[PDB]
Amino acid sequence: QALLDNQGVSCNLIRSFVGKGVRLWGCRTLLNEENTAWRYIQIRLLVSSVEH
Amino acid sequence: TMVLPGVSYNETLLTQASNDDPVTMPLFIGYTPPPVTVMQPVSVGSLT
Repeated sequence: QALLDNQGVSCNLIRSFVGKGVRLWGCRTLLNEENTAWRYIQIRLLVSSVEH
Repeated sequence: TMVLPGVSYNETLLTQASNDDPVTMPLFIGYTPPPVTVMQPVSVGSLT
């Protein structure tokens, strides 16, 4: 129940599900922040390949 | 720091149903014909 304090930076949780497998449960970058489009890790990486 | 989809269940309601109008109800306020209270109104199904 620690790390549930969202005062330090975010994580990526990994969860084992019941009727399906161990499902990945986190994609939100350590910009622990609500407005910059630099959480949601795929957004960080989608641009970078276009930059590439 | 993480979070689940939060499926967020709720529901709504119904029921205006209130209808009574017990103004048309009479009250017989006599003495006891000779173990009721001395004070309470008592409903009557029938004379039977």
